[PDB]
Amino acid sequence: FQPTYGVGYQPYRVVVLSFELLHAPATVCGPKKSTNLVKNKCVNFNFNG
Amino acid sequence: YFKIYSKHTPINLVRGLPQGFSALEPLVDLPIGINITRFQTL
Ligand SMILES: *[C@@H]1O[C@H](CO)[C@@H](O)[C@H](O)[C@H]1NC(C)=O
Repeated sequence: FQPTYGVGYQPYRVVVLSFELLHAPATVCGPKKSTNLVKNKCVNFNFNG
Repeated sequence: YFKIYSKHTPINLVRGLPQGFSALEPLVDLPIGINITRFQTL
């Protein structure tokens, strides 16, 4: 690998992410987004699922 | 899921288990997901 190479010969770092589901409890979960709490109103709450 | 429940009690009894009631609070829940059939005290 030399810096003066062509774009088809320049080094490329590749990261491959493999996602599998197994019978074990799934623990790599995506981030959960939380809103500004509103009190004293009839709202739909989803505390901790 | 490995559930560990714990309770700490101040006692002054010499030899045996005191007679009484104390509910064990949950200490930790670990998602270890492994088979356990035998255990050892250290
Ligand atoms: C756990 O281990 C015991 C003894 O090795 C075995 O009989 C049992 O089938 C195992 N269970 C699982 C879910 O692997």
